[PDB]
Amino acid sequence: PFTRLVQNDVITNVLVARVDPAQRGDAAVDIRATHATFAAALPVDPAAIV
Amino acid sequence: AQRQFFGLTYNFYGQPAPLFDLNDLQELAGCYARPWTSRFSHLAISTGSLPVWSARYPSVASRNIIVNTLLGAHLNPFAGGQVTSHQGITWRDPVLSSLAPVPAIQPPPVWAVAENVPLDSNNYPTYVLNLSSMWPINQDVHIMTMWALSDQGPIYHLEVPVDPMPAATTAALMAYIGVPIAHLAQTAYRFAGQLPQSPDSTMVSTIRWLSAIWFGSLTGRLNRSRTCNGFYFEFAKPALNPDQAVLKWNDGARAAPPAAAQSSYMRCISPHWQHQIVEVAGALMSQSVTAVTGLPALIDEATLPAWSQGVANLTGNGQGVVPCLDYNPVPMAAARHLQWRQDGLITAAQEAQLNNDYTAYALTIERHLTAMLVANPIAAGRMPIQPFNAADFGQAGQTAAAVALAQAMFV
Amino acid sequence: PPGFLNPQLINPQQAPLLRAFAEHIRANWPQPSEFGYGSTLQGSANLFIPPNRMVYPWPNQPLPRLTVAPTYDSAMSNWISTTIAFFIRVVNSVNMTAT
Amino acid sequence: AGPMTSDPHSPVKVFMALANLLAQPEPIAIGVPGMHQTTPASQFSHPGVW
Amino acid sequence: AGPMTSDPHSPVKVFMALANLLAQPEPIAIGVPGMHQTTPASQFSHPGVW
Amino acid sequence: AAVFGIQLVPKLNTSTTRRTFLPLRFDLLLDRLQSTNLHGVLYRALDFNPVDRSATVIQTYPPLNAWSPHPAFIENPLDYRDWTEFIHDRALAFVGVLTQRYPLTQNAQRYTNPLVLGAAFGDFLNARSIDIFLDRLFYGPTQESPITSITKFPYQWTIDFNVTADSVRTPAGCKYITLYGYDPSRPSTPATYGKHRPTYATVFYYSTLPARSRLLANLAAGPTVLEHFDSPTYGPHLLLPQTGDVLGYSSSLISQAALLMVESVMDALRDNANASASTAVTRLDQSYHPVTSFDPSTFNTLLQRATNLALLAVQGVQSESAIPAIPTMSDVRSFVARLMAEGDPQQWFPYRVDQILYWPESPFVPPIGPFYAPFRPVNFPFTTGSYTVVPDASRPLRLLPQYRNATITVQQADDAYEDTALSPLITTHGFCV
Amino acid sequence: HDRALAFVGVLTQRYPLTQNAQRYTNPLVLGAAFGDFLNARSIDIFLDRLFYGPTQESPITSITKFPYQWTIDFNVTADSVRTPAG
Repeated sequence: PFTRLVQNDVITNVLVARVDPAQRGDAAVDIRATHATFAAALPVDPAAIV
Repeated sequence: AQRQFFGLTYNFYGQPAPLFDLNDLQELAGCYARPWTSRFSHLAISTGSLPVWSARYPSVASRNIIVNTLLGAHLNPFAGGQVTSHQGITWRDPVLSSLAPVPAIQPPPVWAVAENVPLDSNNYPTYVLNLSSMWPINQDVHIMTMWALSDQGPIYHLEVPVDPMPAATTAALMAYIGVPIAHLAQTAYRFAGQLPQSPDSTMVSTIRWLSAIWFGSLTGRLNRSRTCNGFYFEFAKPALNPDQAVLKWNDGARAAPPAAAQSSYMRCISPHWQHQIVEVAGALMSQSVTAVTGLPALIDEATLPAWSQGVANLTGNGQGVVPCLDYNPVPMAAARHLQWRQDGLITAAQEAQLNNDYTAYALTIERHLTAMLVANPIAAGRMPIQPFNAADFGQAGQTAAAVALAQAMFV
Repeated sequence: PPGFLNPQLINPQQAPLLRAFAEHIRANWPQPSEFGYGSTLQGSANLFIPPNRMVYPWPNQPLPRLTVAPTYDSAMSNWISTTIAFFIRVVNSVNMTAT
Repeated sequence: AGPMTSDPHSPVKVFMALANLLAQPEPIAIGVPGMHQTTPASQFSHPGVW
Repeated sequence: AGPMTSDPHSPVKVFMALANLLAQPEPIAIGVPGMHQTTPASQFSHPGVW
Repeated sequence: AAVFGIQLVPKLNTSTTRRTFLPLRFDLLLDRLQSTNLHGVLYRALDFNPVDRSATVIQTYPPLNAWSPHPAFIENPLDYRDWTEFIHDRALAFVGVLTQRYPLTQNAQRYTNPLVLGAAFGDFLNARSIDIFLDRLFYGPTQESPITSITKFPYQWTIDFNVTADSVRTPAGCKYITLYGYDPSRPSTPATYGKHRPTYATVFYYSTLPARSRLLANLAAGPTVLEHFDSPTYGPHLLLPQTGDVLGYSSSLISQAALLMVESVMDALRDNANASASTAVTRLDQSYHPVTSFDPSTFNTLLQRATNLALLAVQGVQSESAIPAIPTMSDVRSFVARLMAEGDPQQWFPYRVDQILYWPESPFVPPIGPFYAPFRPVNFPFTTGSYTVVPDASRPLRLLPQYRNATITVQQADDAYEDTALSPLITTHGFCV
Repeated sequence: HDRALAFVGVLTQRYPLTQNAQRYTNPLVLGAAFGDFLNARSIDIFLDRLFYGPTQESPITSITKFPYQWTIDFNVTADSVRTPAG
């Protein structure tokens, strides 16, 4: 979802997990500690956009 | 789409607990997979190819029956608004995606056992809020309810409009000509199962017509001589295996539309349905339509088991009530054969022969089932086949009324 | 910055432009919208979004009927005009005039 | 050079010609659908589109 | 790699190591006369300087 | 009888009969537009300063409140004196168009479609052609609804007016207009809940329930959708608020949807506070109701809390203190602040997605639709009855003790005192002699 | 009048009144925090330590619990506090 100026709703991470954390006993852990993270960014140029 | 449904859990036949084994659950709904469209994964074109003749699940209907009983232990959110656990197993998530053993840290409350529990969608708001993903539950719950409401055969609904078929249905049916009924039933189940649809959709009307045509041919009113817009079903020889039918299209004279719109509810009154694929497929196909469009009207309580009397949103005895008819296959077969002779398709000598063959065929089914019941007494804790008494095979039911309806349905 | 979360913290007599800029941004930043795609008959591969739906950073409309033409009430056009108007106000501010 | 021509549609064409240049600051209504204030003025050649 | 070693002072050394890096953002009072949050962590090698 | 920071009296009160809708006759429409003065007829100034000749906030009325100004108007507002001149010009011109077609003597009896009229008028003063609408200005109320009369032409009429076989989509009109010199920061200015912005929301009228289902499926991914169940003005319709927020109303505790809820709740409270048996009203339940993207399980955001109160307000509850007829920014701020205070949420009536529960003992009377159903809370403390409000006092009050049979030991008395008393205190002597 | 009201809103966004009316404000912290506020400088560091229990310590000793440079104009040691005079 596209959030807009809502500080508490800013999406910091998109996550994916290959294994069931319940088996590892990670049921109560921070989600970031249990799921992989995507990290990709593209540096566009304002001048072309304008 | 359709934002609401109502349901009813199964009845315990005097037994204290829902009748299914942990192995049945682990077998029929395990693997952490989604159980919401599996009703056809264990069906095929004919009994000859299926392991319905021995061991566990020794009947055509056995697996689906067990499925219905299984759900009755886990549909609490639509009854009390809360997910619960039963014998250490519960849903993985509020979306009810799949089942799993309970966690050790914060178990959900244990379900208090009960039977014939009425169900409302509104009791569980998250369902509507996630309707797009939780849609398949609607179909299965409806199917379970349609079976739970009746002893012997499940209940399904029929209707025929005063208008001719639209072209879309005509084109669609012209592509399903040579298909056996079992494959057709799968598509109908597959269609309504996996994503929300509006009742004003071509497939919905298409399947609606199919159920009508199937019944009309089942009663023998629709034949090579007389057809609905050219379509009709053909049944296999009783001398080999009558439990099979396929679609056909023909030059025959087209039946005229009824004077007024006709509709009713149906069920098989005799235990033969439990081991007869055409009945199971026909019911499931017809029930699929009601799943997407909801119940047109309350079902008449007059001829239903005790627990079905006056179920809210399902059964009634008032003015806005549609009667439900029932039949026995053997008298039905005799009527179908008689209609064939009157239409001139066969001679009197053949009609007598056909009755002898079908009766002999049905006898084996009865003989197989009755022996199977004592092999699986319901006191064992699981119900692979619905209980019955020996006299249940002899009931004529409302068969005479049934053929009369087809008489009025395809004039 | 706290002022960016609540422009009222910025005293007008201390930082006139910045307070105006914050208000301009909070008021004219476009509104995300939504539309559908694909066919429900075929299903969809959406994970978080409901199936056969797509989100869209700007407001959106159905396809027009007759010929198109430039317009001036779209969200982007409004964003452009207000932005230009603000900077013009900046250029005429006392800070520029002195130099 | 408007009145010198014999085209009956000369006046409306002259009017629309300026209207194109002022579409941004000064908007007006155009009767028939499918035509806008930025439509090339030379196309207004029908009595029903005045 | 803390618990793998046999040095009894290893836990304290591990703790101080982070404390050194956080001297500016999270200053605290180390109640040991003669030591500071910026003392090299590896030198905390005795009881009583815990 | 308290919800978070809101205080409620134990008596229930609400009106008992609904006024039926009637469409506007063609002649009557011309009369309103031809009124020699349109203030108080087509619009009203909530802010007029008689010392000057100026106001800053205007409230609009049905023929006009459907308008959505083009942005060039918004970014450069005019003053009151220009406004009154501008309207009187446009009103007369619009009358001329309406009468150039449809001569009065042959059309006075016909009923105008309010939806078409609103859209047509709104485009007109937006300097946009309106010919497409004039063909369908009238409808026969005995034969169809203002909605179904339109769905005879299921296509995109214009870029801001799109109608399908079952539904119509159009931007919601601006109920308030801010003139030159508007300033939300001034606490005494009248509240507008952001409705002055041209595109604060969008409405979807629908003719039948399956259409309603179809619309919701499309909107499920966006912001929260709101709806009235009781009496949806011209017809059943959803509305989709703008996904942003509005400045000045709180410490940024707000999104647009919450604002619509909270002001709707206030209106519901105000009506309950002054409803009477002898007076019919257009609607018993003024509250909105969320139908998408909502959490019934949590109460840590304004939208959740407002909904939780609204479910109770429909029963006919009243606030312990009166709320202004024309609230200012300060008034709204006080209301929101109380609503966000720490406290328990009421749980007499559970939220349900698209059905509302009512107490049979409540004075409320359900409409014919399926959206309402009776319900029995186990320990509901309220009773039916009216309650009047007393003006404030200029003097500190004095009371005379009167006791129950209960009594308390000294130690409990002391410790209860020592943590509630202003133990060190500043006083004045006054004069003895 | 503008700054006073704004300062109140900050003080009430944290520390809701009904749970904190009885608490005593540290005058030193209050003065420093307010002074920075209308100097358009952030004050978050101060808000954590606005109150103190007068029966248990002094407004000074309540601060010396955090002996480090709080901000460029408010420096506190283990025994003393330095700040410009108002």
